[PDB]
Amino acid sequence: KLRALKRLKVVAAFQQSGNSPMGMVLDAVPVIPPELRPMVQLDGGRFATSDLNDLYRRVINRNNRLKRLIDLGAPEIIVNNEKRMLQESVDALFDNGRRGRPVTGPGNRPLKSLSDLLKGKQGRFRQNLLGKRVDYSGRSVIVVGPQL
Amino acid sequence: SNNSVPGAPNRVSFAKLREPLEVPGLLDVQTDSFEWLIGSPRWRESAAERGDVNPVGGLEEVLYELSPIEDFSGSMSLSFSDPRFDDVKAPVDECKDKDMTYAAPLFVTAEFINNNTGEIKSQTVFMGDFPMMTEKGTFIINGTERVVVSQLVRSPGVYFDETIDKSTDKTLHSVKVIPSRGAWLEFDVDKRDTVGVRIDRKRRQPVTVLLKALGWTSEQIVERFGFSEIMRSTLEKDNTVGTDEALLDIYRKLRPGEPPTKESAQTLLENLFFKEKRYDLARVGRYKVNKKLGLHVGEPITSSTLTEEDVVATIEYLVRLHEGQTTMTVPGGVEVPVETDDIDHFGNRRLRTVGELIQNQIRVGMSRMERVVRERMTTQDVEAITPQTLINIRPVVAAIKEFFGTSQLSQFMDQNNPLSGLTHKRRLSALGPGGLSRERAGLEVRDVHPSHYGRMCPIETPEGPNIGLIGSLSVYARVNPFGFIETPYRKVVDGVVSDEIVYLTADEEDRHVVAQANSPIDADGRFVEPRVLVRRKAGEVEYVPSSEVDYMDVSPRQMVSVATAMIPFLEHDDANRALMGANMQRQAVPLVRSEAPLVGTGMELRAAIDAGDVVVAEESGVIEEVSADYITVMHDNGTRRTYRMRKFARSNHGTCANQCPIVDAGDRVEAGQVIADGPCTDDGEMALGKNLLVAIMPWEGHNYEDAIILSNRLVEEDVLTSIHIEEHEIDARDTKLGAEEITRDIPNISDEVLADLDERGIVRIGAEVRDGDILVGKVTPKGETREVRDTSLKVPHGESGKVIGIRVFSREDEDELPAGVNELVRVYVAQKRKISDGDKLAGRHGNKGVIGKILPVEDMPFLADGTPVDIILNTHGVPRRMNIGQILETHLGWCAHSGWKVDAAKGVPDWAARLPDELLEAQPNAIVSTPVFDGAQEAELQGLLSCTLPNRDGDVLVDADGKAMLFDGRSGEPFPYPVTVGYMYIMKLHHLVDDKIHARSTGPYSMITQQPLGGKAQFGGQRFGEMECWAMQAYGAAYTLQELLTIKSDDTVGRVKVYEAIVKGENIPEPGIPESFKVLLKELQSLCLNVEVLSS
Amino acid sequence: NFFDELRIGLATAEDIRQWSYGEVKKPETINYRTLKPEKDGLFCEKIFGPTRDWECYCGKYKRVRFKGIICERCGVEVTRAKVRRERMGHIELAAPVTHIWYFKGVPSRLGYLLDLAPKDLEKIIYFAAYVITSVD
Amino acid sequence: PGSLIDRAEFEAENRRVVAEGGEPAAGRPVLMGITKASLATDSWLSAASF
Amino acid sequence: IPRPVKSSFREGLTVLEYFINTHGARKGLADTALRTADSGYLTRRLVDV
Amino acid sequence: VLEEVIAEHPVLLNRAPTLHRLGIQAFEPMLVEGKAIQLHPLVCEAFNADFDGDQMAVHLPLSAEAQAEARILMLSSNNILSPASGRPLAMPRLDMVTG
DNA sequence: ATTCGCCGTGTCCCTCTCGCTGGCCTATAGGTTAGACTT
RNA sequence: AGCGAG
DNA sequence: AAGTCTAACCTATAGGATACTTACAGGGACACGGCGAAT
Ligand SMILES: [Zn+2]
Repeated sequence: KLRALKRLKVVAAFQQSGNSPMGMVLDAVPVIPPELRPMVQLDGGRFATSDLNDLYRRVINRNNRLKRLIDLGAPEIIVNNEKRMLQESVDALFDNGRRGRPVTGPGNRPLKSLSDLLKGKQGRFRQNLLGKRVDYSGRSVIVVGPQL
Repeated sequence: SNNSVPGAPNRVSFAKLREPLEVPGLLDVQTDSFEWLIGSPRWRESAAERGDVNPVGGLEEVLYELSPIEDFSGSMSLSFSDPRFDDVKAPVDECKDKDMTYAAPLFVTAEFINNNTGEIKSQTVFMGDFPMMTEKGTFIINGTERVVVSQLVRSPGVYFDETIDKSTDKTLHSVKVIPSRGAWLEFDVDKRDTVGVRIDRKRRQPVTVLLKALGWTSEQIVERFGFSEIMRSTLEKDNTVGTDEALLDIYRKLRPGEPPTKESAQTLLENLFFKEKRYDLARVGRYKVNKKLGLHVGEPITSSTLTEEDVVATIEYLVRLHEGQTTMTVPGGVEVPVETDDIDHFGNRRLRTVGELIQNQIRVGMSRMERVVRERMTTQDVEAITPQTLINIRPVVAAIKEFFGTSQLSQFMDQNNPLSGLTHKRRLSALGPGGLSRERAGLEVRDVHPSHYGRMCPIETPEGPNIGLIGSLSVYARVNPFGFIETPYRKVVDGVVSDEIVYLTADEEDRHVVAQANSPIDADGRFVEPRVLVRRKAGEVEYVPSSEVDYMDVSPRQMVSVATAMIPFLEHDDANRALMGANMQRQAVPLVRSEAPLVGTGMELRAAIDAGDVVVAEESGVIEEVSADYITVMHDNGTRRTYRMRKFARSNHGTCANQCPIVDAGDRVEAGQVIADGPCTDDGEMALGKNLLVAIMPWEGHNYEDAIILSNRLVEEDVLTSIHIEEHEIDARDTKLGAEEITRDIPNISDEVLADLDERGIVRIGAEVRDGDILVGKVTPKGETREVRDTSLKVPHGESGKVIGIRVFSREDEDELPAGVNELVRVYVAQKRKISDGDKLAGRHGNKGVIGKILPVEDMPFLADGTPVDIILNTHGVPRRMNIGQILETHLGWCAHSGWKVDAAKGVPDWAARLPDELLEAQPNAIVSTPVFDGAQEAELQGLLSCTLPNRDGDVLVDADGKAMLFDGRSGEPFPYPVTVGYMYIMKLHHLVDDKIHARSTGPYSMITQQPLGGKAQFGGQRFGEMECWAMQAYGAAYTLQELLTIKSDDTVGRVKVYEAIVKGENIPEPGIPESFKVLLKELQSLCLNVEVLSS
Repeated sequence: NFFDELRIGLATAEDIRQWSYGEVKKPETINYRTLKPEKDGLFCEKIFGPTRDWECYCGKYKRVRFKGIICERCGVEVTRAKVRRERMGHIELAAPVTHIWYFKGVPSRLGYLLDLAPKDLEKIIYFAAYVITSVD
Repeated sequence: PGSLIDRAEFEAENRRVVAEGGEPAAGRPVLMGITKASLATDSWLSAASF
Repeated sequence: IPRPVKSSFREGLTVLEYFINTHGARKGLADTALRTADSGYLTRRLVDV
Repeated sequence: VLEEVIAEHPVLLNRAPTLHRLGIQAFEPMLVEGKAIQLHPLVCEAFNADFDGDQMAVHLPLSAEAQAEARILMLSSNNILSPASGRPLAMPRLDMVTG
């Protein structure tokens, strides 16, 4: 009964509403615009991008290689391997660490993925929406002002 | 006493007991360990004194362990030997100036040998520029100064821990074997009588499989154990038969997916545990397990890896512990008690010092070296290779370069004092690589385990999120070669306290029975009181018969670090206030006088001398030439030496590092004498602050809730004033559009602003500069849209002062610079920052407070003869803070300032009976000392106060109670009741307001989100976080919140429009939609979540 | 400001290509020397927008009067520099891929919808076992 | 059956279903925890940010 | 600790008694440090409910 | 001119952590010499502040609606009672009690 | 052997805020691009 | 990585 | 000065032939799965 109730919730979510489940499997993946994905030189003119560029680049690399491979015509083993690579890379892109291994850039640091910008404190919600730095402001140490 | 320092001031002491051992070389923990790493001859001599059997340094160790490298074939081999160090390439000062890393080239004899035919190839290979510890124990990396903080870790070994399960209320004992870079392995005894074999943390296994895997037959197991019910139960219920079957099961479990085979199984087991390639529990670990199990006699240790006998010893010990035997007598080994070790205890928590840390880094670098060379031998043909070809330094040096920079222990040297520098050394950092972290650090690992007594500072720890994780070494503490922290002890042998200072570890100290440091020794080594306070094995404190005692502490204050040991009257301060005071003694800024404290302890001298600031006579001699720049001394035999002085050198935290000579041309200097003062020293003693005349009354509320009132005298006379030196640097680079060049030819600008610049375009030395002024003119190739725009280094907002000095580096001078940098300029601007209201002051008792108001000298309380009080403290902070030690401090300080004379009309007063001679009389301003835990008793202090010599006339300002009659300087009538006045030592803390204040009206904005930046280094705002937003919602203030989150910070169109409205005076427009919300929307959309908006 | 609803929901591939102003093909970010975004790269101006206000790749358009016009040789729409912050890209996958959240998040919504199990789904999607689409 | 629904809409649904075929759903009060109460809200922004 | 301390801060604690008092001081500080975070989280949950 | 354009222009004083509603209070600013925000001692208990190095933040409300909110809703003198239980917070404490 | 009811174990999201300081080797066709004269 | 306020 | 007119440079593609074959905390909570009575 309990399993039926849970699965009924999941399916009736689609059934009652007009949202069909076909949108769960992705044929095209969106690309967050560039300024939310910076690429800026700094210090001695050394360019310093973000981590999403690496993840997007990995997805693109896997995709181009897969397209070529299908076009040339290869045994099912290699095309399956490339599809698996694309899958795990899209997973890392959308959510790094959620599956497989955390894709770690140089220094064995898990690269920030699009999901990471939501979870925890450092995410968007708790850091830049529910509290923001403000102009026309200042601070200093305080002292007792008894003549006030 | 004598002080044993050829130039120390005759600071009298209240000490009622003698110190059998003078304080060690407080920087011993660093210098001795690093010299062990290097293998210096002095370390060799010390080892010969203390273990001549096995004298071998750290580098020799890592080389021997690595060597001989062998390929899989084994037809050729490689080896290393004889690590030698050359002289340092550049002197310490030179490297600090020109950014060079003070280091020595390292050379090693590499030997490549062919085994198939027999050949040798000997070479002297260059293994990098090994950084070298300076004389003061600080490394110099890239000019900067850094300190490697000693780390604390859990010693590799065997740990039997017992836990009570609530499911059935039963005690189960589990062992845990910690190797150094090995594989984990646990034995558990669960609810049932099943002995676990969890290997690599995998789903539990029975015991019989492992024993059979090791070749132990069922008959062998049964006959070796004919008593233990649990294990016969396990044998019957193991439901597995055959060593081959056991290996099959082990391989299947440990190697899922692999087709099992018996030879592979045995080889894999041996490789995983017994072969010395992946299981290398270090010499410390082997020592620990041998002691815990008593397998071997105290023979030299070379079989670091584990052994079958060892694991069977652990199994039998564990099962017998479950049975509950008192002691275990292992087969063919020394018997030892059956006890459960505790992780926090210092008998099992080792001090991994600088030597071991750099050794580990070298070991990993050399391991990667070994990997790459073993790879190389396959590609290269034999007979066509030379040790030069085999060795590629890139791993090793990288490790070193990656360790000193960018590490959790190569901490940036913090020196705004000498004490801060000293105490940064001798610091035990429980957190770091291979250690615990803040998230996993519970309350259990942070407490003060009763074994800390003498091996750590129970009082001195940070207050932030590090309480107990970062302690300091005790004064007398010493480090065993194994990394344990020894403490000295005096051995009493049947009521005769002897003089053999024997160093004990935690375990040995627990074995014996140790008495307190202060006890009634009857001038002959015997005790008076029948029973004395005494420590037992687990830290318990009791009374024990006097004849039983066999160990006594060397002296009280053995259980306090350098910092805490300088707090006079520490025996009256609650531990929290003492903790805070010991913390802030590391924060006091160095003033321009630095008067010696009027009341202190014995540590004011040694600390200073060990800090290394004061120039010390290398050899005894006669002074010849004295000058502010340098001192030249005639040595006793012909030769001479010149000591060059660092004047106005910047400190790592912006304070000045002046050194001032204190000798004249004719003086004879003895070896080890103090020749020149440091930043905070005064004739050798540590002078962190000033003796100020303090009253303890609440004065008109200005000293309300910890606030401190100051006399304007301290500003007029310049009692408190620091010289904060800053460092501003700019570099001209080469770009595609052209080459940057600093010069006076700035773009359109008035002639009023080039006055300061000299012909080079940089500010003339000595020219005052203020906010908005130009330091180094610079014009940046403008290219396509003058051929150059404006990019001159302007001093940041709020800064000012004189230009101390200008340093220049030019490509034409063939000087080292980053690629593309035509020139580099460093400008020093120094400000003589005065004392200002809002700044923090504090004593040596954590009696902190800001300067609420600096009254004029006239309208302050004054004594009978018109002496204004230089400071006032609130009275409602002494009692509840439980730090009345400061009150006794200021009482003794008044007694020291005025001078006293005990009248021996009828013998000597009884209260002064214990008082030593030379304290019955003392001239005014006679500096004294009250050691930490034995010192000026209350009765002695009262008696001292009862007879103080009149200052000028027949008038004793302070009565016997320590309280005087203060005349209100604001109104004139006397305060109707007395006031507690005295001389208290207080210091200026490095929290000055000029570095704190900040405002913003429109500054830089981030680019991912258009919110304002954050930080004083930029303009930045102030984070209106979430709790503030809850406050605003609670008030109901909606428009204020809206504009605090929309137009002030985020609405990209809103900011310019509201600024325009304010400037032109129109109404403030309506806020829009936060940009950061748009960014959230775009991110969600880029996450394939169709998040749409509509209002209809 | 006229807000009433945030009706989040599953985004079908049709919507993904509906948002996209172009399609990034190659993983090329910025030129080695001239420091300019490539064509059909992850930053290509034609896809997202001009990196400089009132300019285009070949640069023949610089005035503001002909705003809202896309060049010929390089095909960059002449708009504000800030429009890059909003215009969004997309990439066409050669083979379909599963959204990580719905597949792996516990409980697996995909598995519950399709009556399948978590480890089983991990096996099929990551190419470890086959599944029958249908049979007559 | 067993899904948590706020009291007001529960009563409204009971009243509505009583009309046009009476099958009045009979529920029972439940004591939720604070965190679950925060999550089981009618707005997904607050729950998302919580 | 069943000793217990018998010396007043005015009279001046001996060495072992100070070492004993240190346990209480340190545990109080650590408890405060952690309880502040626990209180903050509870406050956030209450505000959100 | 500054001394004139500041009169009757409230500013919000805040002290992190803002544990309760009283953490933020609007005060009329008056010019002071030195470098430290002078704080009326009575409000200390509201802020939980003790002058031992505490730092506090000043925010400026701009819009006429915001300035009205500062003057009426959040002014210091309009908030003498704790929202918790009505116990006054801006009452003589510590030194004043002894006096 | 399946049903249903219990236990049992494994894998995962959360525990205050606000400041400050420092730190390989070519070969070739086609695309692309530098410089210069001019009316 | 270190530190200040609670 | 853009509009030609002239003269380079630079880079995606491609091409060369001993041999070499398996890397490198803790806590609460829920969901996926042991152990036992019943049909
Ligand atoms: Zn164009």
